[PDB]
Amino acid sequence: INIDRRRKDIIRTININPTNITITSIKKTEIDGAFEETETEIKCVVRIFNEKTAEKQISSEKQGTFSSIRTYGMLVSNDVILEVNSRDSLEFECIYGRMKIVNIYPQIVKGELCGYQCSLERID
Amino acid sequence: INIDRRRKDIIRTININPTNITITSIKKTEIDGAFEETETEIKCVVRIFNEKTAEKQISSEKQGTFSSIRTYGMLVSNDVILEVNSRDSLEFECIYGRMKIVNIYPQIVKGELCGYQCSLERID
Amino acid sequence: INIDRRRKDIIRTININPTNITITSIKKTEIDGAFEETETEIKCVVRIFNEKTAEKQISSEKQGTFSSIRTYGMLVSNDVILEVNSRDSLEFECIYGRMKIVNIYPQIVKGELCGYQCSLERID
Amino acid sequence: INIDRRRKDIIRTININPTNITITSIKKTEIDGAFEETETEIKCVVRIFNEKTAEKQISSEKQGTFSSIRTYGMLVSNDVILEVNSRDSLEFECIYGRMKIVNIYPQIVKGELCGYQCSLERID
Amino acid sequence: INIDRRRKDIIRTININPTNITITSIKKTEIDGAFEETETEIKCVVRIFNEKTAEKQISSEKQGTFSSIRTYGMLVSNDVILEVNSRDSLEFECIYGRMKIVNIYPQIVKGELCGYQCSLERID
Amino acid sequence: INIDRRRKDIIRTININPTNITITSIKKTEIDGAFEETETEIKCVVRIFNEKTAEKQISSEKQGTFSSIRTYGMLVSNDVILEVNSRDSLEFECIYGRMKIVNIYPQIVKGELCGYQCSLERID
Amino acid sequence: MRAGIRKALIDNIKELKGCYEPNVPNKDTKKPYMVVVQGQDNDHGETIGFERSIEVWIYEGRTTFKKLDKLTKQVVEVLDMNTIVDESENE
Repeated sequence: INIDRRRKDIIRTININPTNITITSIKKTEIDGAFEETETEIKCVVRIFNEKTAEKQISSEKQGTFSSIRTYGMLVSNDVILEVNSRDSLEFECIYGRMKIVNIYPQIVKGELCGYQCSLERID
Repeated sequence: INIDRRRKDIIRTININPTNITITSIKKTEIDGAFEETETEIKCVVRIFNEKTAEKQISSEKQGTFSSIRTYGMLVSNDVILEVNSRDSLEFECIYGRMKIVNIYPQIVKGELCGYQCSLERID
Repeated sequence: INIDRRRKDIIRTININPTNITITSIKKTEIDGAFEETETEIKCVVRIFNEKTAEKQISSEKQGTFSSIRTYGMLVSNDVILEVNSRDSLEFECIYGRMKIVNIYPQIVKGELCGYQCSLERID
Repeated sequence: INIDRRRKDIIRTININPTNITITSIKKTEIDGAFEETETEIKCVVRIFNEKTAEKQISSEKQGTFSSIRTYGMLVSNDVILEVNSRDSLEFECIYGRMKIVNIYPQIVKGELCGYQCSLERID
Repeated sequence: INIDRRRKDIIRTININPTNITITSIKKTEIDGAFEETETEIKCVVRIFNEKTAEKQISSEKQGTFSSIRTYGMLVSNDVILEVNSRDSLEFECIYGRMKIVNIYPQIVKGELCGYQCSLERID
Repeated sequence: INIDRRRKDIIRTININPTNITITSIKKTEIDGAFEETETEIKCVVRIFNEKTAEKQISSEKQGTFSSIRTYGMLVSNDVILEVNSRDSLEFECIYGRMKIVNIYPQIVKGELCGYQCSLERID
Repeated sequence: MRAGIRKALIDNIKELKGCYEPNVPNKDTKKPYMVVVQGQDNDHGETIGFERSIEVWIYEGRTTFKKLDKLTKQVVEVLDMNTIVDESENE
């Protein structure tokens, strides 16, 4: 495969059904054995799709109650570098509950990055 | 795909085998650290279909005995905005047990909502 | 789908390999915070078929030992209304172990019930 | 389907690769709140086949160590009536471990039994 | 199926990609309520193949750490009789980790044995 | 299959989308009932590909928090011998999180080794 | 202190094939082998001070338990109240 073909395919696929998004990134950095959070915000046009069939698991405790589900995937172009990590998070406010980028699969061709396939968790 | 095609398709699919319902919506709102419930009702013509093969679970704990199955889906048009949440619940009843909208997937085309595809839990 | 085709199909399918059955219906009614059971019987010609591959569970304890398998399904026509519930049960005596109706999927067409598609445990 | 077609099919299938067997039936009967066992033996020509790609389970404890696997199915004609319950068992000596008839699926056509489909544990 | 075809097929497919091994059999025999082990060795030309996609289980406690994967199958001709049992084991020192014959499926045609299909763990 | 075809296929597949990488190997050797870690590095040209659809799993304890995922796999040529074991590890610094070789499937033809198929965890 | 117990057990017991730390041995270790797990340290008053717990887990090849009984008696005889010198820590 050529890099340009993958780039054109991803850009087209995003542009069939795009959604504007404001990813908010909370990066934890180790300081004196604890964390400091540096909130940084970015915007990317993105297509959201259903990658899995699953059931909304719910977790209620004395801490609180939230129900999440893992069906929605996500596809984003190469315009911005993304990194989700044990210490880093990427989320955005969709009207149907918040959505959190659980994992990022970077689409690489011959060592050149040209977009990320992504998996979301729609937190209600 | 263009939005009017989804419009026609969802309306035809609903009208092939429609069922009238009265989805009662109970929304919890935080008030002084506790919930205050607002109960509202809405009516929609909707189609109900199988989407999974599952087995009826039975709780039967000290509280009481309710048995539920997560089989039936649901496909409702865009005529009414629905939101199901950890705090919000949408339920109705056919004669064969109450049915609870576990989750709603909003069918969106180019950022315009054009009908909800849904999931149910038949609580016997 | 016209309903008459569904009726003809279900009746014809039942008549390929029918079995006479005596459903013993035991319904629990809440009386003074406890149950009062009213046992009633109904007869229906019914076809029984395999619907899953499953392994026989065996529950042995000081209450007693009984083994069940959730393999067999069931297909019964519109002639009789059926309802299985947390409080309601429908068993019948097959020679190869007692047969218990776990769940009932009613085959509805345009809001008119045309027959029940069903699932069983073979308790023995 | 006709009964004779099924009979021909099952007899042919057994006769492609038959194996002589001595099923030994141990039936437990309730007597004064306990079991009295009556051991009886039968012989049937039988075909044995793989039905599942299961994995061997090993159950080691102070009572003893035995390893079983649910791979092998079994097919037997109508010549002998078989019944397996919680209180009844059917096993036989295959050279590679003793087999044990876990479950019996009776192939019935129009209420006339024509042969049993069966599932086995090969207890090592 | 004529047996000679099965024999020819097994011998061919073994000879497509054969590997020499030295299966070492450790047979436990009951003696005064405890085991007495007799170690024996046998050599066979055998083909090794993938039969499952599975993850490498890792077991680590005060007895020791060992990791095993249950993916590799095995196919061996009729030249040697094999039996694996709760009390008997068959292993061979293949490079890239010890191999261990978990289960032996005997390929029988009309009651005559003409090869074993077999499953392995690669105990690293 | 001839070995030349397999070698040509593996080298071609690696060269479609290669990634130079520095696998670091930490081999534990038993010394007086404990381990000594012999760390050494190797370099190989390698293609990385998705082999499973699995969800990222997070392990947070008082020891620390890390999140791994078993999605990715590896293909590597015959140029270097690799062994992963309970006492041996192979990892490398991929930019999208550190990556660890869980398992190695050696591609052997006629008893000659001509490349490894392989599986990874992306330890974020 | 692990080194002292390991050295004593290896020196004095000859049926023993090796004495390892908790999660060291792999599946091709030669049996019988022993494992020296170190337990709690608890304060047990002024006369005893801090008391440490140790376990010497014996492992054997599942021939019969009588060999394990013999080896247990050997370990108890070797370690019970016999002063052990740890060369690594020189205590």
